[PDB]
Amino acid sequence: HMFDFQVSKHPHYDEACRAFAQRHNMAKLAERAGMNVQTLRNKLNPEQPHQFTPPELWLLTDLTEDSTLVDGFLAQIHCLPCVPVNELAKDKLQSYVMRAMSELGELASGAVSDERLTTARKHNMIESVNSGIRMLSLSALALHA
Amino acid sequence: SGLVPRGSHMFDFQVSKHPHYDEACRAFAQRHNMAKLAERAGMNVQTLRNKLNPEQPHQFTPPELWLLTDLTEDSTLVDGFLAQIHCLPCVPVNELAKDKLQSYVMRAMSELGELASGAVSDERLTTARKHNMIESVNSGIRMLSLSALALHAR
Amino acid sequence: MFDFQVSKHPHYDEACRAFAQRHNMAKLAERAGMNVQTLRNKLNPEQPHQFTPPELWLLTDLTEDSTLVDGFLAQIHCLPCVPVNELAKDKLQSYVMRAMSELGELASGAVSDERLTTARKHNMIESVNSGIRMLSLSALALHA
Amino acid sequence: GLVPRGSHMFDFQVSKHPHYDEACRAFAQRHNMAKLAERAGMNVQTLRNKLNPEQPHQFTPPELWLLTDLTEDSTLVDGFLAQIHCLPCVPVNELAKDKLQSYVMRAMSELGELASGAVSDERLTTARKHNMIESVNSGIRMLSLSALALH
Repeated sequence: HMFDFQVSKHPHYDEACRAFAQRHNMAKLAERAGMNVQTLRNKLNPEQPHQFTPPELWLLTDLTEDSTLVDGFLAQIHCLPCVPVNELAKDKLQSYVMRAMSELGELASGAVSDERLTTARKHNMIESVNSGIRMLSLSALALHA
Repeated sequence: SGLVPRGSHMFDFQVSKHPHYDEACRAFAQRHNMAKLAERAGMNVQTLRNKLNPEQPHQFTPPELWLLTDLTEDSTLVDGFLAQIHCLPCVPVNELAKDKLQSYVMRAMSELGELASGAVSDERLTTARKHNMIESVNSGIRMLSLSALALHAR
Repeated sequence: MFDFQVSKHPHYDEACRAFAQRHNMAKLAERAGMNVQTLRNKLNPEQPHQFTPPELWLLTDLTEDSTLVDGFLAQIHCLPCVPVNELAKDKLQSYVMRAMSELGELASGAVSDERLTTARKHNMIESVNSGIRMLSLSALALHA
Repeated sequence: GLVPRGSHMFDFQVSKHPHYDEACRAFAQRHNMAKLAERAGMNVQTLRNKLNPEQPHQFTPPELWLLTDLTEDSTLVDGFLAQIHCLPCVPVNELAKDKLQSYVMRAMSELGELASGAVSDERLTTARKHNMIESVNSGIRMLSLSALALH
């Protein structure tokens, strides 16, 4: 229901900015992003007070397909790296909710065992988690119809 | 436009045409008392509201996003940030209970049940109602992701 | 959700008439600690006398006859009652987890009208029965 | 204590737990007894005495149907049935074949509510316990309707 979100004291986002800066050409990237080259360097420089805006983070992650800035952003608050999702919702919201209940029922079914949890059963339960996550994401996209 | 085939799933982290982060900002401003939050965040309250308003140029820095999430225990802004680039909501693991798979599964049912509640409701969808079902979706994704990590002990 | 409505068919009146004819009024009245004429008037729809809930429970338990309760339920468009006598030996969360599995299999069916069939109905009914049992046991576990 | 357990053989045994009395207390606390008494056409103090276990007054069958009709709340009927070890009531006057998916999703909501209390670290007060029993009875109601929706 609730979580205790904490801010890590390890420079996850700062170290990610340095790696991103060293991975791509700052000159081309700043032009593609509509930014001045020095401003992009300052926003990636932890020793400079300049910071990215959210749309600047989206654009540079979009233009590069590199989640380094987002992964370090998420690791700064003890969160796992980001997961890309890009599929459309072609069915009604109600159908996605019901299929999510079926996948969750199989996860609960495997969680009460009733048989030895082999490698195949653990993999099938991971697939149910993968499908349940997929049905939940599409449920959210059905709300944007 | 309309004649180039669907070309956005071939690329990762594409900026969505939907204003996910802007909708998340407005829902966040509605839920929390801005005066009390700005006092804890050490910022002016009007500047906080401007950072939550798309029509104003003020925007959050990453340190402020981490701070607001920490202070409110609300991942709405982060989850909207991630939805803006076609990503799943965030999954915190600082409280990961490796031997509590059953707890994560039951908390997933609580979120799925609240999602199901909104789906069968005959009420006109309100932005608050839409975002509460979004939150239930993101909460369910969180419990399911944590369930997978907790599966290692079972 | 539900729009409970009182039926205009006297389902409870006919249940009382069938109950009074089935059992011996003299023995049943003294077994329930009630006057025979009072019991007859409580079963006679033409008489204003009515049963209290304690009197309905007692007569149902004494006779093992759900006729009065089923007619009581049919008066508000409810199905006949279902007795359960199983004990709860397991913890609350174990029942809820097993309830998710049955509801998931029930939710596995439906969704798409296309599969349909009758074999799927039987397994969906089976999941419904197991789910009801898990929910009923959960209520008994709540009385710790 | 040496006679074997035989309560599972006899149906409709009257429970020693005050199921119906607890339901009367929860019903009286949820609705205002002055407005409902006017809708029911009965005296307010007479209505409160029938919902009060420490008072000899009790409801008649027509009064129980009437209140269930006016309130759309099956609390009194479900407590009535639980007193003789019976499942809660299932209304069928709105049963429809095309309502199957709605029945299943409502059951998910009730099971989700029960799942919340089952993982809660806070102590279960009788008000919190009553909300879970309520969700149990509603869930059983939704599951039964799902079975009847298949005919």
